[PDB]
Amino acid sequence: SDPSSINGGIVVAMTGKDCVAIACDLRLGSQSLGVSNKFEKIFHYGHVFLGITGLATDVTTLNEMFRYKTNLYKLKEERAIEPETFTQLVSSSLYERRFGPYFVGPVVAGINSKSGKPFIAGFDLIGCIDEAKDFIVSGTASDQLFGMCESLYEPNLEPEDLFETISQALLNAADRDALSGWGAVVYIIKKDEVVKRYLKMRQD
Amino acid sequence: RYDSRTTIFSPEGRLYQVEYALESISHAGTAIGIMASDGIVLAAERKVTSTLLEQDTSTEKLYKLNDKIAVAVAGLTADAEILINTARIHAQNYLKTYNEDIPVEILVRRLSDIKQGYTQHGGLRPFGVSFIYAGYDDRYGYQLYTSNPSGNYTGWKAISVGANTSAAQTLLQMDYKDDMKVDDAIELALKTLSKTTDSSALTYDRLEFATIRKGANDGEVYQKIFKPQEIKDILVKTGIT
Amino acid sequence: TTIVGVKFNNGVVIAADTRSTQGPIVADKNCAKLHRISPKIWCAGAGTAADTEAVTQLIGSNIELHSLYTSREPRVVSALQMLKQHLFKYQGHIGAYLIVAGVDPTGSHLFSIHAHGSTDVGYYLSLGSGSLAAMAVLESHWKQDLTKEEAIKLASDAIQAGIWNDLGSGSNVDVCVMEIGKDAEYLRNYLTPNVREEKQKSYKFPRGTTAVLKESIVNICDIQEE
Amino acid sequence: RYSFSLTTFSPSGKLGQIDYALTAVKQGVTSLGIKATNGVVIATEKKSSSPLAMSETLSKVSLLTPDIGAVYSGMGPDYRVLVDKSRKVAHTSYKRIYGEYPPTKLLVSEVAKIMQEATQSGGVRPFGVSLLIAGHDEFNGFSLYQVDPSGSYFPWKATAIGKGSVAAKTFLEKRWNDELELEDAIHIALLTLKESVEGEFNGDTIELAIIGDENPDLLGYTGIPTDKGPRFRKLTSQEINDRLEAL
Amino acid sequence: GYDRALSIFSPDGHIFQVEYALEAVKRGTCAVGVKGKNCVVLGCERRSTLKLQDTRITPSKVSKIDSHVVLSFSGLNADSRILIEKARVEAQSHRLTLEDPVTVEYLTRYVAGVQQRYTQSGGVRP
Amino acid sequence: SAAGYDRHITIFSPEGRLYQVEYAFKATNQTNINSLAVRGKDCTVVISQKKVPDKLLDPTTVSYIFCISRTIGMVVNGPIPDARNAALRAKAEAAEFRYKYGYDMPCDVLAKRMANLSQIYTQRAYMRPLGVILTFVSVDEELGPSIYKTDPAGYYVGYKATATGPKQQEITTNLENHFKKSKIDHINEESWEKVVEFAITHMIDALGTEFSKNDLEVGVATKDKFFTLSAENIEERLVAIAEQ
Amino acid sequence: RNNYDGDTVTFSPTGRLFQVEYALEAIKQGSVTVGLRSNTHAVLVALKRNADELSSYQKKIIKCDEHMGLSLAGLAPDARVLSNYLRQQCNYSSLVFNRKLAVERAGHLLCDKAQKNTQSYGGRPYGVGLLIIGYDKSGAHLLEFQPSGNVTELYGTAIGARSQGAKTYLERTLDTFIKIDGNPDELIKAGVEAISQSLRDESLTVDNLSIAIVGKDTPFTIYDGEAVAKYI
Amino acid sequence: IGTGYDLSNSVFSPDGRNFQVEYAVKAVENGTTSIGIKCNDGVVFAVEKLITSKLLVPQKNVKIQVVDRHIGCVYSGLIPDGRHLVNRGREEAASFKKLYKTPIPIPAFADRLGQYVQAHTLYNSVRPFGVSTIFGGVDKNGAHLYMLEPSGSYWGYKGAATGKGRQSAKAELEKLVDHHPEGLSAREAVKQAAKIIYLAHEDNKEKDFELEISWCSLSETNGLHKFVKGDLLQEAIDFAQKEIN
Amino acid sequence: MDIILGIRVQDSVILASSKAVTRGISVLKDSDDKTRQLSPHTLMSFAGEAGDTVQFAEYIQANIQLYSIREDYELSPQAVSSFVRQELAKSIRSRRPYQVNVLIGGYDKKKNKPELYQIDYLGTKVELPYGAHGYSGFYTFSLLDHHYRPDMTTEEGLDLLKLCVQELEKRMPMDFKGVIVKIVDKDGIRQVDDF
Repeated sequence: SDPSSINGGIVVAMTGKDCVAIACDLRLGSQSLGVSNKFEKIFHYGHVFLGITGLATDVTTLNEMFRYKTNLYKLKEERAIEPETFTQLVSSSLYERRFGPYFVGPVVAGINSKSGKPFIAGFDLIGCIDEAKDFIVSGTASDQLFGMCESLYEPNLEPEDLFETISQALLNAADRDALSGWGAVVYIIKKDEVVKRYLKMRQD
Repeated sequence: RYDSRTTIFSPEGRLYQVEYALESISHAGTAIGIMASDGIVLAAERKVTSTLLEQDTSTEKLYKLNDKIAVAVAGLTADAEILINTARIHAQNYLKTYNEDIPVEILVRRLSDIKQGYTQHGGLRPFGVSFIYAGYDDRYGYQLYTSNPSGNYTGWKAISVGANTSAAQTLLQMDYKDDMKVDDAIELALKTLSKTTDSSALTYDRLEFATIRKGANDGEVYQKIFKPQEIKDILVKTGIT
Repeated sequence: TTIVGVKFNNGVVIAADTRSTQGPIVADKNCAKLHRISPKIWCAGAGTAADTEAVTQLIGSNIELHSLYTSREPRVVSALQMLKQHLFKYQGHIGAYLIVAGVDPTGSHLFSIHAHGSTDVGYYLSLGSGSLAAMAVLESHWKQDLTKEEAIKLASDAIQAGIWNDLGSGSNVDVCVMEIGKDAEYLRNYLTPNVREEKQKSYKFPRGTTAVLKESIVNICDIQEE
Repeated sequence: RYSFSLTTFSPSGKLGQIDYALTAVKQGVTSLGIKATNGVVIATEKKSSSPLAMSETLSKVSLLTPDIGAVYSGMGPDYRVLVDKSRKVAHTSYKRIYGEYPPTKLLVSEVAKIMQEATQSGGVRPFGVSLLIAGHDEFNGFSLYQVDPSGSYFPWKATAIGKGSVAAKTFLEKRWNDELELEDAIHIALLTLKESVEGEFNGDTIELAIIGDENPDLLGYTGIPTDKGPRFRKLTSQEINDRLEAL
Repeated sequence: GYDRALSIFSPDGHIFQVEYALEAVKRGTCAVGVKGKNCVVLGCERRSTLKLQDTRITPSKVSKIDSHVVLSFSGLNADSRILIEKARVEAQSHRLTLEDPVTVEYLTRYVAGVQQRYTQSGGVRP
Repeated sequence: SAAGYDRHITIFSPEGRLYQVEYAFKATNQTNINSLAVRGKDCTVVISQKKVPDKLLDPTTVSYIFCISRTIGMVVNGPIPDARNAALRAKAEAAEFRYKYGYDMPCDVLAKRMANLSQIYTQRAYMRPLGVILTFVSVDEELGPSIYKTDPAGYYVGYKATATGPKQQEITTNLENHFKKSKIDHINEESWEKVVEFAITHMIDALGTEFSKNDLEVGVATKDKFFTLSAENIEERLVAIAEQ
Repeated sequence: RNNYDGDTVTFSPTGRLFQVEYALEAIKQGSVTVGLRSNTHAVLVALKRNADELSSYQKKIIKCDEHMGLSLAGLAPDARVLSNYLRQQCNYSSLVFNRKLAVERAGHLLCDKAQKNTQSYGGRPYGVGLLIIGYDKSGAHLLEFQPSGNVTELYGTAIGARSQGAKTYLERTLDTFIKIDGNPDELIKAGVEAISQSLRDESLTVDNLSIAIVGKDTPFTIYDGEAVAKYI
Repeated sequence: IGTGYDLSNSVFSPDGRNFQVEYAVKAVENGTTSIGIKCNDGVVFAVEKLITSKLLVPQKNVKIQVVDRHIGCVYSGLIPDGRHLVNRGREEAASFKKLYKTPIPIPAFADRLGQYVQAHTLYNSVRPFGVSTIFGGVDKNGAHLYMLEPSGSYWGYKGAATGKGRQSAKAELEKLVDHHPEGLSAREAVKQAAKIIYLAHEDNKEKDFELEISWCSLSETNGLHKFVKGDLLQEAIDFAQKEIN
Repeated sequence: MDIILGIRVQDSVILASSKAVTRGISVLKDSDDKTRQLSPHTLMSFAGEAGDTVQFAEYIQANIQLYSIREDYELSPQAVSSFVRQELAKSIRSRRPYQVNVLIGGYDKKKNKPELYQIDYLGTKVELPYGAHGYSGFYTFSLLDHHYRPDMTTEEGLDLLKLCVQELEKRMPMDFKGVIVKIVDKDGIRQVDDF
């Protein structure tokens, strides 16, 4: 189909009271052949965390690319980039190729340093800020994740409970998709601790 | 005469334009890099002060290049601006491509070539800025270099650029000890800036300072620009104030 | 989506739904579709969403810029031509469909502009997927002479109507009322026809219902040599 | 031969063009800025040079962004091109990379960078002016800065430039205090600038603007709490008068 | 004049900028080359000024162009850098094109070609 | 003095300003014409001497007032070569403006674009600066009566009334005297015709010369129209003065 | 003064440029040629000069096209350029317009070619004088091209060193060679006389004479060596 | 005048002149007399084409050149520089013809020429033009005659002159206005054009000249430009010969 | 068509490539080489489209060796595989579509361990200790991992590659006409004759 649908991978982020959660699968697929089960998809540049779903080649190159812009940012300003400001950077990079765009769907997660508000945003092929403070999903199982997350979600969650909510959301949805699953990983960003917790789970 | 173009040589078989640019660096203040096996101290002087000069909220003779290489600045700041920006861009261009931080040696080399090109080609001015580079890359540990205005580089274990070079150098090599310590190097720097600079008190707000240390974790380097009030505490310890 | 644009004697009202839909999955329930060009020229985005959101920002940089260069307020006509010539070059490969609405010292103005560059000037215009849906309330209750009070009512009944029949738009109705000589009042989440139905159960889980392979600490902050 | 291109240097260093460029600055009128702990006041004067010439068509105080204003001291015409460019780059280089109006330090550098290119070329004169750029952002606070003809910039607590530079500089040193409010700064600003011309002072001949608190009034729109009004504010002719009555 | 540019042939058929380039060489370090029958020794004077100079991280005056061709140089070190980089890039290119390693003759004729080109123009000195 | 720097515009003298650019202020009194423009109250008038040096010339070609666009006039003081060239850009720029920004182009903005262009010419040594002083006239879309003088440096400032030429000082003192004693910046005659008569009176007084009708060229910007008057249209105003 | 002769973008106070007059002088420094014509034939007769007597001359006639061709006088580097362009215009006319290009219009494009380098900095006015002969629809023509670009339709002219003596031979006999028609040999006889008066310290050889002829039914042909020994 | 300011056509003297631009008018003086006579229903161009010796081919050398087919130009000054300007004039006309589907108006033609000349006094690597062009014709706005100076400056003229004999020319031209306030209809202006070149030649009484008269006449060529040739020309010669003696 | 196989042991990378080149419906020559060495401790086995294999492999060979000479010290496997991904990433958005998939199996000297990467024709590098591409990976991703243990010796892993050859011969309908095996360790790269 779409090159984005072929390679696969899911990214889902969530909000709570002074916390955000962002999780991914570890699957790399090239068509039905599973390549890798242990390649992550979420990266981070500073304390702002980025996911990228879609075609693999653009997922690694766009990891490299946004790293590249944020490290210039950091040096210039003499401070780490904020999520709020990183959400615009993300749209700008995507819009720069309209008619040969990168096949990806970025998800931004963080919590601001200037206000401490929790922050999340969604993107698309050619990109725009798609604002919520509920949850953002992307990927091949994005349609499963969109309903599945909404039932489970409640607002004003504690960081430890927010983990329970995301974990459940991702695992069952992932399981019932062919091009996702295959191991997972979740980052819970409190404020100044990030705990990184890898989901033990059934293989697909 | 043979200042008239940059692309012409003198009958002596020097180039007056480059020599002249070298004299540009002696109308700006001293910068001292000392390498020690336990760290590099980077030291710089602010050549302009006043009592209304804001200088306590700013760094401007200390610029971080990436996460593991930083420079000290001596010369024209306008000259400095364009090359620092370019260097930052290339060093991190290497990061993207190769997925490793740039080796110290290659990035100086890149930047010294660009300097030679401005003399070699067109009707552009050569740049009268001497940068002391301090980095860490695994292939030679701590690495110190400094660059001439001509467009060439040499390694050092300690070096001084800026004004009153000849005197300053004299003072350093008299008091160097081959193993050294990171703390003893800082102390050596201050001793030297004190004497070359005519600001006898030699206060915190007249000093910029950065130390590069691997003490933060292992295999991981932390570059720490000293902030003004900290610069004031270490002058008490060395006794200057 | 759905846009309705309606003149009144002292101004203009532009309104739009808040539901962001990408395919037949609701992408965001609450997210504006009112984009601001200039402080008194506002617009609503439809069609392809990415193209609308981007192009008001790039075009808007110029409109703001001309305000600063000319030392004059920004005309709405300035915004229209810049769009019309912009979209024209790329021939609808930026698919961007805007109702531009605003006020000026020249009067109150309403335009629509289309992907290929075409202009519509009426006293009510509508655009979007629920263009057809919103139309019928607009035709049967637009009148010549409307006060502020009525016009707010004319837009809100039309966006609400287009919510019900058009399955593409839902959620809240956002209003921006633009009055001559005065600040433009953004009345977002005016009318609520989507009070989130509460759930029978709490789908909250015990603590250690998930099964976790290992733990780890990643740093998000600077290291220290101290 | 040492002084008579941008490309040439001297056996005493530097370029002739930077020394002369500095001279251009001092031919201008006196313009000054005083930084306070909650604001920055920016002031300049206008010399009409005829009663026929209007005072408002001269704009020596210009918003770069609606958080960062500037004045200049030097040649009038050069100012006008550089402000048009400053806006133009303000939007390009850091409002499609940052998507909101630049932090003070960044734009200072971008404006500085144009000056640097105008020194860099051989056959292109450097600017006739040095600016003061005063602005606000959250991260580095209120701030005030000088962009000199070279392509080089300096942050300042207070400074002045132009013709009245030697009298003004010595006043600014004596009279600055550790802590001060904006309101008090307006009065210190006014008193300093009056040194430069006597008996031709008044709030129509004095242009005065600030980067102080936001004004949600002049934001242009309402009902959106996350965004703020402009930090920049131009004081009117009646408002200058009120403040002048109080001295 | 008549030494003010390379585009002045001069009233003696000498290009002064070529002449002054030659005078430039003298300022650099001494270098000597001697062939055997199963070797070449390429030897150079190594400059000293201070014992705070590294030799650890710092270029030698000898640079490997490929793996069987080598280069030593004399003159301004700053100038030479660019010379050496080009000489190297071409030597690797040679195997891109033919799939052979470089010949010794090919290389020297090329490095003189690069300067000759520079000499020919008037905008750039060699 | 002379060295770098009355031979180049990219070479600053030790005064701080470029000498050659200043020579352009001495190159605008080579055609020996004087303009006086004043503002009405819903109109702007501009009047410049018409110099006929020989009878072999057509006398109606001999103008310096121009139609730039619908609502913009311009009078140029200084040499003809630079006049046409300045005027061409200005016409062209006025046209360019609608299509970018919509509506008609006001005076202020025309004057700003010409001022930046003038600065550009001084920035690069690739051209000389312009030898003409431009005084643009309009009646504005909402800001009404305007006179804008843009000098070849690029300095531009608006006016209550303005004068230009080798006898500039003399019409300038006559104006101060008039507006200061009445206390009004404007001229409070609410028809456009009687402002044009006042302009004719003032020029007569300052120069000390009475003028005939082949000796004045008269342009009038009215609100949302611009027209240049022909000699027999000038004649109604001249007989107005001559018998009050 | 003559401090003004170093740029071709600078005029004199006497209303000249110095470089263009100097380019005029450059013609004289070279070889000598005489052109003359009749209504049904056109002829150039040109002196070949050699560096030394082991040296074997310099070809002074360049065949343009089969209805036009030209001779040179002055500097050769200059001539090769001007000729090339002219040939290019004759081949362009023949391909696209199926025409033999008029001598008058062709000469006029050359005048326009000269001004292209005169105006612009760099390049120079060319330092060669060209005499172009041809036969078109309007019969035989002889044009005198100059460095300046002044183009002059003439019955006879001569350029190069000591060429004033050919114009004196041609001036006396002006009406006589116009009346010759149908006899190419006799126009050559007149030309041979002409170029005799131009010489000083020399005598005509079978390899000094190079005689170039175009007319009604005869295409352009350049006689050399053993084809100029009927008219030696 | 002084030293400096001369060398490059972009440098100003103190006086507010530029010596190079001045130097360009001086150059036209040495050139060969040109006149224009405007008329109520035509324009007449005449020029003095000097013949250096009796070797020249008569009537086969012209400085009168055409633009489109309704505009006359004749230049004085340097011949080939003059050609270049007329070349460009053809380019101006041709471009207008494509777009608007009509022959250039004369004020349109004057504007574009006047800019091209001005550009070549604007830069440092250009040279100032060395030619004047008396030019004009008849259009849909009646007859117009212009004279373009080497500076980039032009004005309209009822009767115009430039070249060596221009003092004799202007003097006569002025006379023409006094005797004829009606300005002379086109026929009699051919014959009259002749007499002016014959007078102008009493300052050019060195070598012979060839009288070439062309016209463009509303009444007598149908607004198109054509040369005056044959018996019309002869009549104009005979009148001029008579009245000079 | 064409196989490339990889398995990494505890001190070596064993890369293998098919001997056959089939252009047309005829096997173009039965025994060939089809691996080129980027660096003296980094090996690039390649397979893909016609003659794009060769040009790309020669392109990368020049450029990695260039850096090695300048620094005076060879690149690591992390850097080398990465370079190659950059190149592919340009090439798929370029008018010239390269369609070359490669395996980079090198010895990291500074780390002292083998590293085996799978780099796709699209431009995606992931470190994997059993990878392949084409329809090689369609049979042998399962087979390796079954008999593979974290620890191995070089003798085991070669014999396990022989096991994988056998599977391939039965159920893949393409002939390979044998396979070549070069072993990449710390002691360089050497040819070892195997079927």
